[PDB]
Amino acid sequence: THLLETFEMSIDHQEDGLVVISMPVTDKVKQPFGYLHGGASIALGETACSLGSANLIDTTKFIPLGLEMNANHIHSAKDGRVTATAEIIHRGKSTHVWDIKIKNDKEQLITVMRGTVAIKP
Amino acid sequence: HLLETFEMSIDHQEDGLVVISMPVTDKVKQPFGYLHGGASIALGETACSLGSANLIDTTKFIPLGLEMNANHIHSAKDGRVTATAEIIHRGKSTHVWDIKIKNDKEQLITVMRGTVAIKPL
Amino acid sequence: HLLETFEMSIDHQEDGLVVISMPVTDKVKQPFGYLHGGASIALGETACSLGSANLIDTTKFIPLGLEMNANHIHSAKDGRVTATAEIIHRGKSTHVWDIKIKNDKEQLITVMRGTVAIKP
Amino acid sequence: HLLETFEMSIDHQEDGLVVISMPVTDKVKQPFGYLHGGASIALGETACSLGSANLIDTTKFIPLGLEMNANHIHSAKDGRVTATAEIIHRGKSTHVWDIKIKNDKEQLITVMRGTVAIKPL
Ligand SMILES: CC(C)(COP(=O)(O)OP(=O)(O)OC[C@H]1O[C@@H](n2cnc3c(N)ncnc32)[C@H](O)[C@@H]1OP(=O)(O)O)[C@@H](O)C(=O)NCCC(=O)NCCS
Ligand SMILES: CC(C)(COP(=O)(O)OP(=O)(O)OC[C@H]1O[C@@H](n2cnc3c(N)ncnc32)[C@H](O)[C@@H]1OP(=O)(O)O)[C@@H](O)C(=O)NCCC(=O)NCCS
Repeated sequence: THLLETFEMSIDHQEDGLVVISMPVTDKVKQPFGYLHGGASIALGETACSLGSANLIDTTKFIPLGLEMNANHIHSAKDGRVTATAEIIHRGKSTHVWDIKIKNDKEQLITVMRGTVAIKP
Repeated sequence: HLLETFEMSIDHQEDGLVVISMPVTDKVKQPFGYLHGGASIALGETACSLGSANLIDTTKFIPLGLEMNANHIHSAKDGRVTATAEIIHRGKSTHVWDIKIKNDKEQLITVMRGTVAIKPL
Repeated sequence: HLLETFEMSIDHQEDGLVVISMPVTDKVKQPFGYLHGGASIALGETACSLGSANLIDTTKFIPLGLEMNANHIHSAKDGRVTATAEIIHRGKSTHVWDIKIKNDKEQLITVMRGTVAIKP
Repeated sequence: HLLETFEMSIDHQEDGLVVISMPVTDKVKQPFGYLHGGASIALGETACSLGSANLIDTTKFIPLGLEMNANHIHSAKDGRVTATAEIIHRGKSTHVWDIKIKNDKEQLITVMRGTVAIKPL
């Protein structure tokens, strides 16, 4: 579990094609200046869509591998919690594509992301 | 401080080139688990943020990650990963960075491009 | 001018929203040939720049595509494709746009995110 | 046929490397107008797609652009632009390509990364 544990992530909701994961903005995940590290936000996103893809496939026959991730950083986070909402865009045979939005307490967009997950035999 | 959480070590910095490594330990692994893709990307974003900070007057400007993208190529299970960030474009208001992240065996783990905004303090 | 090359038609505009279409013809196809991924991406970037123009004083500023990314989801063989660009963020120096490109059969062809720099 | 529409010329090919140029004309400009960002990207996607095609049996497989990203660095108002695609990773089911697009003055216009899926015909 341990990066999920390291960042103290909590899965707030899962259903087919939708994953919501939150985490506290603490000093251990901040940049030095310091705001929430952009990379920590991206890691939260990649966690959410990887979990979503795993939930959509037969994990005894297939494995979901993060293939491509991209992200725009929009607003900063200094404290409280941030929440990633991952919604599936495309559930293909060999790839899943996910839209992920990461917000702070004040409902501001911190990071917007798209992730492509490879579905491998 | 994420730099400290992931035990990142700056191996080399010069104008337009930053090399930062970190050990693949449980704290940065996915549950299964290999090195978490998000941790790899965070290492990358740290490297180019540091590079950009090194190119500007940090008493007047702040380097903020604007856009990040990444392809995950191979997995890392142990040893170290090393991010090498080389500047592609040093603009007035934006920097663009190429980042390659390799494991011990010189395998490409993640390749990234990062866009860093240079904003007034 | 490429707008003309691809026969783009603005179907709807309002602040922070653009809907723009184009026909899928041979001139924008791959050899095999499907709708070229690059043509779809060009429709998207067009949507972005137009949208940003509608949001700024174009007598003082110019919207320049800064970063673009895209996932190609389905192929398009014929008919028309329609890009809906909705703004995510209206900043001083950048605008971020979400773009969805669908075909006639209401299939998702391409999804994009665009970052447009606002320059003097 | 887009290649013809854009008047593209294949200047050099070898395994894992493609160079394709095209003129900067009114057919591919923005209204303002410089070279359309979409046109540059289209050139890039053409180059890596050709690169992947040159590495496979195209009577059995087809190279399909899966994910494309690009940073636009400088504008082009005239002359020719040249895209150089070098392969980063040759996997069984995906290829990842680095693409640099330059003008006559040897300036970087667009930098791109392309992920190409290899699908059975
Ligand atoms: C998405 C894609 C990359 C493959 O990944 P995938 O999602 O796991 O493959 P899937 O089988 O699940 O996707 C099915 C759809 O993708 C497309 N597709 C799948 N295999 C294809 C092939 N061998 N040839 C052409 N198109 C194909 C079809 O549009 C298909 O729609 P359908 O399900 O109604 O038949 C690829 O199929 C695709 O859509 N490419 C977009 C077109 C494009 O970029 N053209 C320019 C080439 S540079
Ligand atoms: C969006 C951004 C790239 C600049 O583009 P911009 O749209 O032209 O700038 P804007 O002022 O119009 O954007 C406003 C928001 O961006 C953020 N921002 C803008 N300038 C900033 C600065 N100098 N320092 C910190 N955050 C800033 C703020 O959250 C701001 O929110 P607000 O309007 O409610 O005050 C950048 O400001 C940003 O938000 N980066 C995200 C944080 C990040 O990546 N941190 C990790 C650094 S490696």
